[PDB]
Amino acid sequence: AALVVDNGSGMCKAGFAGDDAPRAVFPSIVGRPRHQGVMVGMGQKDSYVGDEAQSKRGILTLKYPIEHGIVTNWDDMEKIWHHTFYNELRVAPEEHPVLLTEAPLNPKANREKMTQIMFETFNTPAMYVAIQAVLSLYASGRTTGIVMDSGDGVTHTVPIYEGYALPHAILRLDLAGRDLTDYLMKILTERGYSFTTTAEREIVRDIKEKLCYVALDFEQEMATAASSSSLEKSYELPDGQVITIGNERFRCPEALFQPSFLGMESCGIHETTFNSIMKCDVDIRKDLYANTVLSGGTTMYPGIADRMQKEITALAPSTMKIKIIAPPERKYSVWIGGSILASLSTFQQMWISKQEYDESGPSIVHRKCF
Amino acid sequence: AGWNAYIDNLMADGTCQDAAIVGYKDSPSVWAAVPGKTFVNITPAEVGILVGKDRSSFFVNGLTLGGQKCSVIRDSLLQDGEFTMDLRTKSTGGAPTFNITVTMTAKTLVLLMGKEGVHGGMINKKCYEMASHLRRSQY
Ligand SMILES: Nc1ncnc2c1ncn2[C@@H]1O[C@H](COP(=O)(O)OP(=O)(O)OP(=O)(O)O)[C@@H](O)[C@H]1O
Ligand SMILES: [Ca+2]
Ligand SMILES: [Ca+2]
Ligand SMILES: [Cl-]
Repeated sequence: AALVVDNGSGMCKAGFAGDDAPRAVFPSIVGRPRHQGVMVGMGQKDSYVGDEAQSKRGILTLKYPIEHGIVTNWDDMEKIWHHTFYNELRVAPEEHPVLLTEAPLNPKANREKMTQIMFETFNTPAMYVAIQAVLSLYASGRTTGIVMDSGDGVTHTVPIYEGYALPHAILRLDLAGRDLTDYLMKILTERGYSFTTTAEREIVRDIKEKLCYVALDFEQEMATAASSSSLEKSYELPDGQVITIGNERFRCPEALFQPSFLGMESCGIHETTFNSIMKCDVDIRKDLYANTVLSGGTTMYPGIADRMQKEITALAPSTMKIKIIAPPERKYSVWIGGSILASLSTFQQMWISKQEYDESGPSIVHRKCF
Repeated sequence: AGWNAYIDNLMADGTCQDAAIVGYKDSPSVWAAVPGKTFVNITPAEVGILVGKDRSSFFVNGLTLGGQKCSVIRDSLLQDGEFTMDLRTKSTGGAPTFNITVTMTAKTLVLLMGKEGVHGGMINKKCYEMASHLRRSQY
């Protein structure tokens, strides 16, 4: 009975393979005990994880062991996984095969360490590591195409051939949902309100998620916002202030396409996507164009699909045919795709065996998982 | 018989449909390969592209093995401790495609092509373990 464990920077999603949805989603945080003397305080333990670490925020030093998708502290991670198997799924990991996910371009040493911990520490009977984006592609039921994945810290463009990611043609953009949240913050402050603090960031994050959208034509929507209140929306604060958002609604995600809104010199997500395609094999450009799939929080903006559609059309050879696919469930793609893969009989044939480990050791990951 | 022992060995478990040892130095020639298949036809030109200093044009252009059109997935053929290139064939219209690993030894390329549905990581590990044996014996 296989386990699926998708490790985001912010939320760990764990479940059983074949299930429609993770049977556990919890923040990816480790708390250690904070100055307070052993017993009185409350935390006698030297380690605390996830939601109970959240609820106990005071008297704890809270850490995120994952950063931009890449593991940052192997001591913490180990406790996330420890807590995932034991407190969250209530399972004995020595009894289950597990699929792990990893960021595109996860460095060699990290892949190896992930492998060592699973086997020497949790005594996994078998494991596999899959590129998050690849799983999102199966969740959409394709095997060829390019995934544009955007979460809170980083955006990636990952073209995929028959389920094989193509690492030479993967591009990383240091521009995701946070930069958007921070930008919205900034332009709401400029307008008259005053979001600057940590508590207020969360309010704004929520406004972003609730009222922002990508505009089909940026100039045109500006002119429509300038001449009409037709686009303005009102919003109900944690106190009782009700506020008005206009321009801001679509000026904020617009930075995904024009990163100079943020003082960045990068190209935007449309052009970063085309640049990936152009780096692939002439013979599959056709199928990537017509299989461009979006995933991650920052792709939930209404109109992002149509706009990607439009911007790729202009950059691409003119009689090519473009198709953006934006799964209504594209927030949860990665764990779903995982559940699809790890539930097949087939999976037995991909994974790394515990004995294979005993034989070849951690570097087996570079041979088997790609 | 000789090098044929290696082929026969690669082929015994039923997971693969083609295999080959190819001498890449000096005058490149096939040392052993499955008869009537693909790798048996590999040209020295093809071999030069697999090992030539251009590690990047074959990304956009693709490459052929025995005139079979292939797509490169990962290239670490020239990298110490890795030694592999992973490819997948390209076919027309729903016709199956197959994963291939080429591993470099001191004198040879070991090529291996999985049957339909066989996973690239298994072909990778098989091909690479065979190459090691050869490399341990100065080949
Ligand atoms: N409906 C939505 N519209 C816009 N942005 C959203 C939406 N839902 C979530 N997000 C953004 O996605 C980000 C966090 O979600 P996600 O789980 O994809 O990232 P993570 O996995 O926590 O972190 P990372 O991707 O950096 O590893 C935040 O920026 C959040 O505001
Ligand atoms: Ca997360
Ligand atoms: Ca403030
Ligand atoms: Cl080897």
